[PDB]
Amino acid sequence: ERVFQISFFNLPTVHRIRDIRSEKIGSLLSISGTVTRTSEVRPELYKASFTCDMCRAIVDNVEQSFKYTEPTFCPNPSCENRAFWTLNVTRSRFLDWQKVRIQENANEIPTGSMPRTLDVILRGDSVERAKPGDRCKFTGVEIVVPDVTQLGLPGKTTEGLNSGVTGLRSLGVRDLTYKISFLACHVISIG
Amino acid sequence: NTEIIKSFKNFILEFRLDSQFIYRDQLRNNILVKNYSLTVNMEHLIGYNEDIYKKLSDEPSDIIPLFETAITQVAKRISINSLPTFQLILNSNANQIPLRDLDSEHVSKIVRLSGIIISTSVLSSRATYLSIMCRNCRHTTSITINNFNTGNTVSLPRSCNCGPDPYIIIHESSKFIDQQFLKLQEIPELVPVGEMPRNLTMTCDRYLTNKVIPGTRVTIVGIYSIYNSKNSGVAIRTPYIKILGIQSDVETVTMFTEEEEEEFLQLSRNPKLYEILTNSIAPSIFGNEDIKKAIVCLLMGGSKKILPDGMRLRGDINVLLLGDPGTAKSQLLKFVEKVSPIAVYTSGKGSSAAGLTASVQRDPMTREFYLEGGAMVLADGGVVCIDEFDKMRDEDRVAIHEAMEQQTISIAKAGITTVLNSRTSVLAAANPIYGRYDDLKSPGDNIDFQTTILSRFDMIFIVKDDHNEERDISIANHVINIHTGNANAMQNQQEENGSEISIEKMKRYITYCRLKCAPRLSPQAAEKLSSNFVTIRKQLLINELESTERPITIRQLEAIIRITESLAKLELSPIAQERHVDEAIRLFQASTMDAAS
Amino acid sequence: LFLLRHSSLYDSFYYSNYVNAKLSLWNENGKKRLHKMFARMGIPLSTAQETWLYMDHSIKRELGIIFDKNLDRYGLQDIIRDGFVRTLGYRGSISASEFVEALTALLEVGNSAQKLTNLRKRWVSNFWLSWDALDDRKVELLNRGIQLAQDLQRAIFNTGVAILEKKLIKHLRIYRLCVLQDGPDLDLYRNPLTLLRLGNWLIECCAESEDKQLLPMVLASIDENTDTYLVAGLTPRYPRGTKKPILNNFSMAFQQITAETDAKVRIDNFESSIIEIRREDLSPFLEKLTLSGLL
Amino acid sequence: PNVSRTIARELKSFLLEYTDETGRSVYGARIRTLGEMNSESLEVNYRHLAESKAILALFLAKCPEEMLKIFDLVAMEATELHYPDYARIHSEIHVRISDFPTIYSLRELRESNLSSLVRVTGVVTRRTGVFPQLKYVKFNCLKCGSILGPFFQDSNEEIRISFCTNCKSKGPFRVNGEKTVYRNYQRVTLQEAPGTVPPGRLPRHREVILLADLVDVSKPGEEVEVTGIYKNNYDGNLNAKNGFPVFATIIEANSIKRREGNTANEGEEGLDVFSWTEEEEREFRKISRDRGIIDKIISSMAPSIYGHRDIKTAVACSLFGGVPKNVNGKHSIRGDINVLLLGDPGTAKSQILKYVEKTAHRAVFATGQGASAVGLTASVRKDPITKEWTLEGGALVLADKGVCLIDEFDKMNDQDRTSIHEAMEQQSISISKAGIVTTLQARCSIIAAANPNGGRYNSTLPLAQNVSLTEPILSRFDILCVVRDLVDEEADERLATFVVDSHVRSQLNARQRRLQRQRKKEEEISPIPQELLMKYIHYARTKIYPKLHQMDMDKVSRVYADLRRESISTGSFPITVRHLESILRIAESFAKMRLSEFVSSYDLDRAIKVVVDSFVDAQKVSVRRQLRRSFAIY
Amino acid sequence: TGRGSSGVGLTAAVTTDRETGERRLEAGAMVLADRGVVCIDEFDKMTDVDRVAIHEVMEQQTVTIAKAGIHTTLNARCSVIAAANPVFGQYDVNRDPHQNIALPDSLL
Amino acid sequence: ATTTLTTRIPTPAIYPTEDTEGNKLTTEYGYSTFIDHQRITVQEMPEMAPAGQLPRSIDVILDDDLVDKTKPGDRVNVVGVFKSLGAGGMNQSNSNTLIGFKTLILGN
Ligand SMILES: Nc1ncnc2c1ncn2[C@@H]1O[C@H](COP(=O)(O)OP(=O)(O)OP(=O)(O)O)[C@@H](O)[C@H]1O
Ligand SMILES: Nc1ncnc2c1ncn2[C@@H]1O[C@H](COP(=O)(O)OP(=O)(O)OP(=O)(O)O)[C@@H](O)[C@H]1O
Repeated sequence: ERVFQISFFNLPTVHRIRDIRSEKIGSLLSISGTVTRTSEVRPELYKASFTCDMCRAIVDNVEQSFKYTEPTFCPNPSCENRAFWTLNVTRSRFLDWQKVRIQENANEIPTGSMPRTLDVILRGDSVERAKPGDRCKFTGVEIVVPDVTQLGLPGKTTEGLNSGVTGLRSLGVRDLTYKISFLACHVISIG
Repeated sequence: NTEIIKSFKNFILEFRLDSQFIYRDQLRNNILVKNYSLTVNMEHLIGYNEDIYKKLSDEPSDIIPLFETAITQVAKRISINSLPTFQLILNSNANQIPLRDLDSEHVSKIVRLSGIIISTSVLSSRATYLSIMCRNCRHTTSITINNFNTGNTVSLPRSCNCGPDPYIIIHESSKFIDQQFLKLQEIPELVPVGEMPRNLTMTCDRYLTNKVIPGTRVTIVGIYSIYNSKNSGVAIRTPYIKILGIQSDVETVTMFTEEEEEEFLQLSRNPKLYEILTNSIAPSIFGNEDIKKAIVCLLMGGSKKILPDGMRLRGDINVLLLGDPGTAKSQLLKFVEKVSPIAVYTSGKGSSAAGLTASVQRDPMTREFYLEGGAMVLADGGVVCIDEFDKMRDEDRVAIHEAMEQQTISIAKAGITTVLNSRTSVLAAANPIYGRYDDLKSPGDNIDFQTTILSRFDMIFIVKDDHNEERDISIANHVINIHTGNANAMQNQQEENGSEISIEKMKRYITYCRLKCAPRLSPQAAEKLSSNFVTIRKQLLINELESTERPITIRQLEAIIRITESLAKLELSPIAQERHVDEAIRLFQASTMDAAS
Repeated sequence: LFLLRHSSLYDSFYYSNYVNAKLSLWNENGKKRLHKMFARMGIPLSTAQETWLYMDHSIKRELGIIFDKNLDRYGLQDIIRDGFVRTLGYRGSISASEFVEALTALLEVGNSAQKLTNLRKRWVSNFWLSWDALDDRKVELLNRGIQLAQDLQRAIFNTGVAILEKKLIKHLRIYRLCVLQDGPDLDLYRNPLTLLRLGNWLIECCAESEDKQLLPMVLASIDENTDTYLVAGLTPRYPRGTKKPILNNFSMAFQQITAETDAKVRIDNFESSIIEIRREDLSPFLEKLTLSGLL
Repeated sequence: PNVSRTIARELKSFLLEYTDETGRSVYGARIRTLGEMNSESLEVNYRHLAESKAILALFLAKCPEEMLKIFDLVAMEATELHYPDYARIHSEIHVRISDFPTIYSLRELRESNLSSLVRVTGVVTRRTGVFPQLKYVKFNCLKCGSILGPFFQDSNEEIRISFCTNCKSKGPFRVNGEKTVYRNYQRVTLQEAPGTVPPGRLPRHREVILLADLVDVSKPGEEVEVTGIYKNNYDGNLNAKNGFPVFATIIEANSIKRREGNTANEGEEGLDVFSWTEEEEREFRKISRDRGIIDKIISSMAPSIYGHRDIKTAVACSLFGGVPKNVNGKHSIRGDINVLLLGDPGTAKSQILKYVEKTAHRAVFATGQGASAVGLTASVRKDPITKEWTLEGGALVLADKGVCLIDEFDKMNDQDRTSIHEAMEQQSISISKAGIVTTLQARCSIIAAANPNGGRYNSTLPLAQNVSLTEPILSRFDILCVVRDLVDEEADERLATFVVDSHVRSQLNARQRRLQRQRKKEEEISPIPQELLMKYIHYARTKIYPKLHQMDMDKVSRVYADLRRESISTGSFPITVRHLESILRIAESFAKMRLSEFVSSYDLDRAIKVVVDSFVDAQKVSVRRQLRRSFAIY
Repeated sequence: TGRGSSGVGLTAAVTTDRETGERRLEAGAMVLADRGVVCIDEFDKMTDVDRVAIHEVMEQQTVTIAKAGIHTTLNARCSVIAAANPVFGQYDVNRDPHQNIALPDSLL
Repeated sequence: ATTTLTTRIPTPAIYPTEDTEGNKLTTEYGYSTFIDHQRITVQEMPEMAPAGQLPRSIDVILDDDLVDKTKPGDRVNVVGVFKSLGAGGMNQSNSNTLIGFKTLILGN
């Protein structure tokens, strides 16, 4: 019945969105800005107990990562593994979130130079607390995100030129690209 | 199983009522002139056919054509090979659950609908007899696909000793049937609370297709089976009707029986038709004798000349009714709608007058621009009815100028430019500038600027408000008899059966009398109207010198000749006479004076 | 419950309430109470040519196994009857219960002193088209009376429910008097064969217990000039328990009033249970009748 | 397990053995009556909602649906002893749940809320139609038996497997075609209705999957509220956003009620209960056979307005109405009665129109600006990419028996007035702009609250000088109720003492005791309060049809026509064939409230002495002479 | 028939993808008018957007268009025949004979 | 589907390589023969079709001998064979409500 989180706040230095490249991976960097175009409230998973119905589907598996639709590690008996999964709704706690876009403040914009932006996932009790339309600060953990090219119906720029190196994993040959995004933990709105 | 077959080949060669031997006496009559079709009749078919339908209700979708294989085997008995298969047409009538009980107990049972058909698609083809080749092993077979569960009743297998799916569809020895996907619409009267109507889809067979035009009352009887298109949640399918037989009402292409026309000729010799209709057309209208005669001539019309040159005359008349509120110009117009063969009713606000005649839009398949919609193309041969000719100034006048007077439109939108035919007949009922002031001032102020529409219509009534103390009290005596008591519904039913004509008899003889005779006026009348006009123009000519302007021009003079041709369609005489034509001007001479006062 | 094998378990709903008019109501409880026993099956359009023709034998059995357990408990024995039937080989089964019903209505409709002649020439003529109804040669005229009959009851019940709710039946002392002064559709009361049926419906509204004053009524109606007023009397009825000799008392009194003054009274109609009266004579009619106790 | 078998036994007695409120067997009444219509519905009474909830709330939120599946099979055997043989007739019942204590809306849905009972509102946007659902999957093997029984399929999850209990091979499970019953399935997507919402922002979207006997109850455009559960079934495939550990919500509904109004209640008017059987119907007869009712009722309608009589009488007549009566193959007859209020800026004309909106069953309140000519009646909303030009209604086709407003939108007067005076004249109007040529049905009622340019007596000159409307659109109405006051001492206190006392009108026993306080506070003079008064109106409009006589009708023909003569020889605006059709109609509206189907003599003179004075008093200075005329009419 | 949708002398870039990879400037109304005659009605009962098109095709024999594709000068030899009506009834004699329709004098 | 009559086994191929030898295949294109292919839709002569419908249409595949002969707007009169092609009902599975019998005219 107990689920927690870690909420730091009030680091000294506050940056802008144009200063986030190299040292900022796995760091903690407070970021200002203004917010526009929220979205709705859907649930996430972080842990399941799905398993195949081969003999017994009561294996609480691990690793609910960004492609988590395959619990296939350490089956219970000597049975058939990775043959199925049944994501029950009855035993795995969820946590609720929303995806929002931010934007740079008006007292810093050098010229009218198509002011760039990025996106951010907020996942704890931070839900529905960023009212859209205020000068807002954030927690700071930076994160990269892929697309694993799941079993769905699909699998200008030279994008993914980096990703041509990312070929030849043990699953199928493709190009897994990347994009810098943001995970938060704690909001504030001074203003 | 089989053997059902033996229960019916030993059943339709002997069913009869008392010594008429009917089904051989019509199948013999139906193999001769090529139709290849049946019907069924009454109760014992029902009496033991339920005892067959208690083994046919389980699947009336595969053993309905187990009837069909039988009657071919009785057909060759009446021949002695070119023999097609047949089709079935049914009949049943108890009531009409309109569109309510449609998923629970009505999958694959016999249903009866009442609807208004609106939209026809172009024809297509599916096969019924094929020939099949294995590829590298060259087997030859033939499969027949008769009735359906839309496509894929059975498939083609893998067995020929050649490779997998080696089968191909030649086109050398094949037959074909056509389907429709015409759309059905609910009759807009049966379920009012606050809702909007819905719609279904259906197909048919060739010897019952192309039997409906859009804009009619219809009834239909058939199955409620289910297909599944893969172009939305769980695996859900859609509904459609497989129809069997349209025992419709009339077409509302001039073939019918003979006893209908026997009474018509027996009525048309009694020369009281012109006065007896004016009482019998509108059983709910106090008098209004000048207006009432204008409607019966409007419904039938004149003719059409394609005379040996290039041009043509326009054989039609178009009336107007303008006057004070409370003079029954409105509710008279619903009355012409049911009695017409083809009628629409778009009477309000123009309804986007550019999109009255034509519409084009993008397409879900192939992204194309083709022609779909119109108010006029639906309404050919008949009569439209609109109103409010004061507060439409946008496009209503620029849309009817071409649509009238030549009746030949061509859309020049992004796709085609085609001159589609039109033979329409219009009707309108507007308001003047609040009525009384247009009858208490200078006689102008009717249309805001232009009179050019008014020259395009010939007949104009201008009603008014009197105060005659004896004609109102009769009217106040009239409408309480027709409101409650419904005693005149018992009175007019009592003078019906020997003297008057109901509504369903008027409709059927108008389409007969129009589509048979072709009048022409006599050259003795040529001296009559010529002597008439020269003082009519002079009566106008004496008025202009008194600084009185406005409108009469020569369309009306070629409109009176259509008016005198109209009652010649009524009497069905191939000439026109002088007691014919003197009563005709007596309608229009009356409407010349009110054009001045 | 009649004409079922010909048709309409729909318009049975009216004359099922006729049967509940034989019980304790005319509209109120039944328009709830009928909806235990009837809309159990929605009544179709195509297979209703087969279900209330054929597999209503599963349901006639079911009423046969409904009313056997409505027998020691309800005990209302106006429904089960032995009856008689005939067939033609084909063309449906037609019994004789409904068959007399078509002959009555088809005799009705199917068409100084100047109006009575053109009224009397009608009833002889429309009689004549019923006499030839006994061949096989009349088929598509046989159903004409059938579809005529199942509106005439709907016509006659339309006004019977009116004169109840008007509450103009007055038990004065002996009988009850009702004068239908004016309603709608007065034309269907010139020919007297409808009037005994209207009484036949009206004698059964008062066929409750009524353990005193079992006396039938006398009605009144007028359509034509000079107040012809084809007044008539009925018979009292028994709820299936004739022990007492109750034929009629009125014809004895009908000799009396006709013998008094001859001031425009008429007995020209054939059956003695119907006479005529003048408008100013019907009020001294009853005053002569409320004292002349001849039962 | 097996202890739930006792649970079904334990609740069954806990239901039917008790009836609250002095007995009279309430729960036994709901069951037998919705047997008699055969319509598959039950309820939960409010006062023993909570006592049926208290020992069952921990068995609500723990499992809301499997408790219901075992809740359903006891209701078969509940009625089976009462009505037998509900097996050959559709063999199926499922329960419903009444109102629930919960306020919240779409903004507040957490992970703690799921798999539980939820109540939420919104507006129904664009919907689909009705399809059949399989619901009983007969599975088909190829080699072994192709009949695996009609299954219990889920919602939109597409439950299947590879191989079980026949073999272990890849012979796929297929279909065949016999004895699989079908229910229906109608997916309405839902937008949040922009009422109780912190404004200036966007709507939010959800999904509703209806069930079998809950099809097409709502219409595309009203506001509703649902009492569903919160099932979150999806595989984890989504394509507007990328693939993620994310789940989507689906609200499977359990019941549905309509537009609610005046959300202030505590123990009543939360459900349209509307069941009038043993106690209510016995009562409704004896309230109808009294000799002063229509004098008492119209005094009892507007509770808080001390005004003159006739406006209450007409607005009593408007929502009662006559008959859309049938006719043969000829013209139909208007079955609606439409009134018009002329007033002064400062009397209470804006409130009686407000008050009737609650007391009617259905309504709409299109007022002021924005009333576009296409916007009231039907419009054609354009298609999305693979769609077609469909037909979406506006105001009137929703409001079958309601209210609009046209006072004086002076600029937009010429825009839409050519669309409402053909709703009465050409009654049942629809149109064909750029689409299909159909015609819907709308037997709507119009009231209006027009406003003269300045004061009420802007002139001694007549009504065509006073209002800016012209004649024909004005002539569709029945009566121009007009107000007036200059100076009156005793009449003013009769308002002034009246209005100040209204501002003085600012736990099972206590829930009852507040109600008697709520009952006494309306009962200062006890004018038959609104707890029962609206409830018999709804079947005073859907169960009784009046008819007429002949011998008393022709006495008013000269009373019409000689008044037609004096009004034509002396007239501002004329009466026509129109007005007399309203004369007989507002007569029979009164006798419709005697619940009696007949027309008397006591009403026609009452109906006349409403119209004639209310016509003549609007004329001029020359009105004192006409009052010497009308007592001859009386 | 002089119904004046944009298409009286142009293409409006209607290609219909011409089997996945072919874009065609489909001929509206000038491939029929070449070395022939046309006739159109109701000049004053038209919008503005046709009048700018009849300006170009009269001063110049050709139209040239680049809507979402190719500039192309295709040739045309046309000859219009006109039909319009005066505005204010029979007002021609009591006023100026000119401006009597008052459509732009670019065409007159 | 151009021989107009015989439904032969098709060759689902564009160009072969490496016949049964070790020689790299070369192709002579001057001695390879070609032909053209043009579809055109024909409306209805909108005077003799009676007034109950819009004009319908079908299509026709012709060959080189009378291409560029058909200006849009010509009273044409063609004659050819009536012909169906295409697999209706098997080339996809379950095939519900999809016609697979296209009307064609391979004419002269
Ligand atoms: N001459 C007449 N004979 C019989 N009935 C009439 C006549 N004139 C009007 N009525 C009656 O008027 C009733 C209602 O018509 P209504 O008042 O809608 O006319 P209206 O549409 O107002 O007239 P207008 O079209 O001039 O505005 C109808 O039931 C019709 O029977
Ligand atoms: N006779 C009355 N009894 C009780 N309250 C009244 C009375 N007359 C006016 N009021 C009060 O005056 C307030 C002002 O609203 P009012 O009814 O005057 O608007 P109105 O002038 O009718 O508006 P509109 O002119 O737009 O219809 C109302 O809230 C109402 O409570």
